[PDB]
Amino acid sequence: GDPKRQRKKYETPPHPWIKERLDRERVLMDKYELKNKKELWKHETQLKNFRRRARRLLAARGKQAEIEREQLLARLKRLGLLPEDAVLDDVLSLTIEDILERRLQTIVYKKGLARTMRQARQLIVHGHIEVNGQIIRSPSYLVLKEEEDTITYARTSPFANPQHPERMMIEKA
Amino acid sequence: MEIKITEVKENKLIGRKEIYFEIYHPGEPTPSRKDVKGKLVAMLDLNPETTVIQYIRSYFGSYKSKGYAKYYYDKDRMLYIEPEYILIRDGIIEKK
Amino acid sequence: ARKGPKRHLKRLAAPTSWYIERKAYKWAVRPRPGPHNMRTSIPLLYIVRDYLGYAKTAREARKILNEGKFLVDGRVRKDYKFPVGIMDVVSIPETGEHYRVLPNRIGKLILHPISEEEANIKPLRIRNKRMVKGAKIQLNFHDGTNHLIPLSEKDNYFTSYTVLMKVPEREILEVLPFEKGAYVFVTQGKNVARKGRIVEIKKFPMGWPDVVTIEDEEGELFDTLKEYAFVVGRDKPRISLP
RNA sequence: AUUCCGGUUGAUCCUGCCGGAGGCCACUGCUAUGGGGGUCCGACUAAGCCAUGCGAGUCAAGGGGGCGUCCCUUCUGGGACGCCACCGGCGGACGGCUCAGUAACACGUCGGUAACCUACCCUCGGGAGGGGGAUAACCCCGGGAAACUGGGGCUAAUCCCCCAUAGGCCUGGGGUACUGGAAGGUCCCCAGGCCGAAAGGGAGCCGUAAGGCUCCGCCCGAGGAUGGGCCGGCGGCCGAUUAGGUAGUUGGUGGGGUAACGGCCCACCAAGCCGAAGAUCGGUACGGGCCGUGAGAGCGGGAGCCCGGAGAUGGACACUGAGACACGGGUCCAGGCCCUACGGGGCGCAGCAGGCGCGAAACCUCCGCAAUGCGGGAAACCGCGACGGGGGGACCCCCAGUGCCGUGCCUCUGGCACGGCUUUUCCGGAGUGUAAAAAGCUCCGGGAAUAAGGGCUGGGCAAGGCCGGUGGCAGCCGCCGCGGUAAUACCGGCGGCCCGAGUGGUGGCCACUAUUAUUGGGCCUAAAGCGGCCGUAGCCGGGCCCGUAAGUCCCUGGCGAAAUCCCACGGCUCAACCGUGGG
Ligand SMILES: [Mg+2]
Ligand SMILES: [Mg+2]
Ligand SMILES: [Mg+2]
Ligand SMILES: [Mg+2]
Ligand SMILES: [Mg+2]
Ligand SMILES: [Mg+2]
Ligand SMILES: [Mg+2]
Ligand SMILES: [Mg+2]
Ligand SMILES: [Mg+2]
Ligand SMILES: [Mg+2]
Ligand SMILES: [Mg+2]
Ligand SMILES: [Mg+2]
Ligand SMILES: [Mg+2]
Ligand SMILES: [Mg+2]
Ligand SMILES: [Mg+2]
Ligand SMILES: [Mg+2]
Ligand SMILES: [Mg+2]
Ligand SMILES: [Mg+2]
Ligand SMILES: [Mg+2]
Ligand SMILES: [Mg+2]
Ligand SMILES: [Mg+2]
Ligand SMILES: [Mg+2]
Ligand SMILES: [Mg+2]
Ligand SMILES: [Mg+2]
Ligand SMILES: [Mg+2]
Ligand SMILES: [Mg+2]
Ligand SMILES: [Mg+2]
Ligand SMILES: [Mg+2]
Ligand SMILES: [Mg+2]
Ligand SMILES: [Mg+2]
Ligand SMILES: [Mg+2]
Ligand SMILES: [Mg+2]
Repeated sequence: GDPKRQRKKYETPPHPWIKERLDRERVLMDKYELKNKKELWKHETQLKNFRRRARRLLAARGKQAEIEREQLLARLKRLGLLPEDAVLDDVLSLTIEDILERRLQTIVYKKGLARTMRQARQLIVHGHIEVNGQIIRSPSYLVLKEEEDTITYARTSPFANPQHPERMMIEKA
Repeated sequence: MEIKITEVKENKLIGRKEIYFEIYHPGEPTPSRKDVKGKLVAMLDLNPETTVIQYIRSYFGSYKSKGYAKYYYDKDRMLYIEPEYILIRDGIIEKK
Repeated sequence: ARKGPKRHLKRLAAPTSWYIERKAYKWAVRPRPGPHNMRTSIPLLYIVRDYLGYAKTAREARKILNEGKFLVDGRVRKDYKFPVGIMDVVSIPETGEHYRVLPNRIGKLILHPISEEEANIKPLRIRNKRMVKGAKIQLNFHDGTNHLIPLSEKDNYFTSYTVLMKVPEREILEVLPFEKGAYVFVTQGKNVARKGRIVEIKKFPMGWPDVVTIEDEEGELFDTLKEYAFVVGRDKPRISLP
């Protein structure tokens, strides 16, 4: 036979030029300041996979199905996508916007460390943001709920000084 | 730099002690082998002639480094057990 | 093997009972012929280097072995290819520790700490039994070793009994029969590492192996092959088991 | 996403095929800043031919010698020390490479050997007595163009050969101790034969010596282990414009041969054996784990990693050995090729690099035994193009860049002007990293500086009814269709759309396709019911009662290697990747 080949983590659209899909995706790309379509498609795929696991677990029974059922719920609430008292049916009401709100870029903008989404992306890439004492330079990293509030400027960054000129302009917003 | 000792283990079969440690140093370069050895021998009361540093490793976005060192009770046992390259790289002996 | 014996072993094809990282390197140690079989033992180098951690590289593990620091069943072993198997005792006298080699609930080999006193005895299941020249009896054990008994004793030993032996002197001190009410420890199969008492024994025609029903502590009955059931006591264990 | 859209008419509804839209693989146009991870790169044509270097050694604690530095005395020597080759031992049957042959017990899977071999390793029970012999090295003399190779002298062993004992094998007669489901097996006692062991060797101390005390060793027997041989049931391609095939063929009796059962091979006696449920013959092809695609049912493939098989230019055949009819060992024939002083003598990279040829189609004549392992050694160690490390390459996958902020002006998407900020990436340094280097990672100085393309623009199908050329010419066109001097469709400018370090062209498989239909299609008029009927095998078969338990359903033992797939947790900054558990 054939040895393993590493496969793409995202899926492409079945037709490249459908007007309604193009409009919807353009709105999302503008709002969250993503770099290209594949990035967006990556997140879409993540969502699909979650739903596909819930659809299979609803129609299953036995002992391993229960363990998998509780593991899916536990992982979803660890990422912060569901509240602590959610049930399996709630998996089927998740939207693409729920996942994008968990990007480190979005969360850095939401907390008020930057003035714009674009500035948040540059702050992440240049190495000015620390997450639980560690510097991470990937704007697409999905932030867990347990570490969301320990997100600050890096202690060696120029921005870790309340008198820095660019930080004062960020604070004025 | 600030050094923290994580584990000290006794290996009687080889005749040495094995020491794992961390170094905290925000805003500074990776510490040199000589400085680490001096600080370690002061911190543990070791004969520096039989103290070998296995490695010092830094990580991607961290302010600390992890390190591993070994201390022999006898010089001849050290020369018999350790490879030549590590003793040269640590300045214990001279490369021919 | 086109023309001769194989002398190499790839990591990916290593036995499933070893604790070994299968993708870290290309090659594994091909064990030397010896006491146990391939499915129930492991080379001594992985005990010194990988399990205990007394050495970092193969070269300094070999120097430790050549100086005579490790004992297996009371005897000095220097070969890094030597197979160490089920029910053996691994002894380190310079550190004063002793272990018994036993399978896991998943079928993997592990080291169980024991007392210094219990380290003197090894249980041996009787695998086969035969007549030998001079009209004496030879007993062939599960670890491949052998013992001789006089013809007058022929009714005190049968296949599947266990003999507790003092090592390294190799002196018999107790015979444990295979019968109902005996205490057994499972060594292979789906129910590996479970233990209990014997309830019933069943046989079949044309050479199909015989099966045993066993009651555990919590009161559940399960079956296994008779040759997978290793007698360890009368109604209580005579060795320490997890 | 369990999906449709364009094309037969002046207009309509059908059948039906072609085209568009998706994924993956191989070649290829134009164009390219950074890093990380991986099982990627002369497989398709030529299992074609190969210059040069390398890909298998190791032991001085088995044995006599050569030579050197030193110590005691030395006329002479004895010691110790360190290199050299030779005799001797073990390995060289593994590992590495390729897929030509093969439709077969080759492979997968469950069983069998009471019909068998096994050096190295483990346990237990025993043994090591007496004799003999040559020869390499070394010295004399040489031959031959060379590859090679001759005579004489002398010498040792864990080298070789004998004698004894132990032991082994065959057959005949008794006894019943063992294992097993079952004894042509094991064990005991008589009897006739044949074959027939061993190195008390080596090293170090206590020894005044005598002799111990360790370590490494030698031979036989019983069992195991390891590596194999042989056998059976079951499972997996295409063709009837191949219908009959086989004659050691099928079985029996008596032998031989083999490690071993067997028409495996002989002598003799019979007529068997396979076949329309597809023999035989022909075609194509290494088998599996797996891989591509699809909602699934399915359809297609099986180079790369693991396990099994086969081969070393083609066809035959032997020696040594535990193991071979042996890729870097031997013989013959055939076919190429190299060196010859012409008498002769040699060589096949389907090992790693490298060259030529073939083609649409594939890299450096580099560094290391530090890691993982293998062989040798009592050990420290030594060797290894296995393996590890880098060099070249739009191989696959994961994560980033080609600036950011404020205030003004414009055609307000975005471009320009001011003011400020940052340094992923870039340039120069220190440390860490590494066998040594390089990358990577932590810090310091400089500075928005060093970084965007490809295709498309009439419909399908997102995007112009603008301008300049050409004028059924040139050209475009997957399909439908454009172009005949006022072209939204050709060429070019300016605009616009899609994707983006990529984006287009060509060929293949799946999907599209319910155009292969078990799930699930059709046959009055569109492709399609034999002109009609009788009947053999096969398939399909009426109601009730009793039995069985093959099919069928439920529970539980032994199996279906690892890698690959799904889930949670943990380690590399997260991920890709890797580990621990569940499936
Ligand atoms: Mg294959
Ligand atoms: Mg049997
Ligand atoms: Mg018509
Ligand atoms: Mg079509
Ligand atoms: Mg070729
Ligand atoms: Mg050879
Ligand atoms: Mg070979
Ligand atoms: Mg054929
Ligand atoms: Mg078979
Ligand atoms: Mg067949
Ligand atoms: Mg004799
Ligand atoms: Mg016969
Ligand atoms: Mg072929
Ligand atoms: Mg095939
Ligand atoms: Mg290949
Ligand atoms: Mg060739
Ligand atoms: Mg190529
Ligand atoms: Mg090449
Ligand atoms: Mg050895
Ligand atoms: Mg349109
Ligand atoms: Mg075209
Ligand atoms: Mg015009
Ligand atoms: Mg144009
Ligand atoms: Mg139809
Ligand atoms: Mg009709
Ligand atoms: Mg009829
Ligand atoms: Mg009926
Ligand atoms: Mg049944
Ligand atoms: Mg598996
Ligand atoms: Mg981490
Ligand atoms: Mg993770
Ligand atoms: Mg893994």
